[PDB]
Amino acid sequence: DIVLTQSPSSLAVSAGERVTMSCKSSQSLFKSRNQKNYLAWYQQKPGQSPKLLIYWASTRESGVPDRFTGSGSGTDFTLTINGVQAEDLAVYYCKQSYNLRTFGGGTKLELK
Amino acid sequence: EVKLVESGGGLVQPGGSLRLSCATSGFTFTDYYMSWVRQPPGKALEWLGFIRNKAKGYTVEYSASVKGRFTISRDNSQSILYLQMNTLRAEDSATYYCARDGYYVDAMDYWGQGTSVTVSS
Ligand SMILES: O=C(O)[C@@]1(O)C[C@@H](O)[C@@H](O)[C@@H]([C@H](O)CO)O1
Ligand SMILES: [Mg+2]
Ligand SMILES: [Mg+2]
Repeated sequence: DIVLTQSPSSLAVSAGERVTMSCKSSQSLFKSRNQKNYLAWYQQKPGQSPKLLIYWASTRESGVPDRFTGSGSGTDFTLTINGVQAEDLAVYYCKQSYNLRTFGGGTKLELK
Repeated sequence: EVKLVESGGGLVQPGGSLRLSCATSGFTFTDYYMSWVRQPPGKALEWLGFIRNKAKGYTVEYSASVKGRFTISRDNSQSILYLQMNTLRAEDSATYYCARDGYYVDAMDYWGQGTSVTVSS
């Protein structure tokens, strides 16, 4: 039962501010073979379908803005939004794909 | 253009069953896995399972919370995906998303807009 714990539950910044959010895992999503971490971040605007943001912990999914930085390895990961855009209002899910798939609880981003 | 299209969802009586459709286009269906992700109103996303690609022989996996209840299979001739829900509870009342998946990125790269399933008498 690999469990990812996201903090905060939510947070409210202004447009342009600097936001970071954390993801603690039950188990090291570090695969030794390929030497990658099996974590991914998704974006879900309110009332919309999710949308891949970052995979293997740090790789930005094509089309994704420089703003979004994935970081970490093993059982500790984060997501930074350098200079938030209004576009960014959503819930952010981390999801382990080390063994099957397991969604985190999500961080709800507010914009002032 | 990649397209995923969920359908078949409505209102279901408790204890019952409904079948979901996932129709796709804009990529070579059989090379990828396909997952089913759901979301109850105001709650988090929960992965339900996936069906592997050709390479893997299109085998099946599920999460522990629906194993034995739910059933994943694929129409490779039509590039269509399916989910069989059974013994339904209100805890299955949700929006159901099909998502492109696999070991290339080990993440779900393309999603549909979803389908709502509401369990109630
Ligand atoms: O179950 C799979 O076929 C799969 O390859 C999916 C990958 O994303 C990853 O979960 C992998 C596991 O890491 C096992 O190696 O399993
Ligand atoms: Mg790609
Ligand atoms: Mg702008």
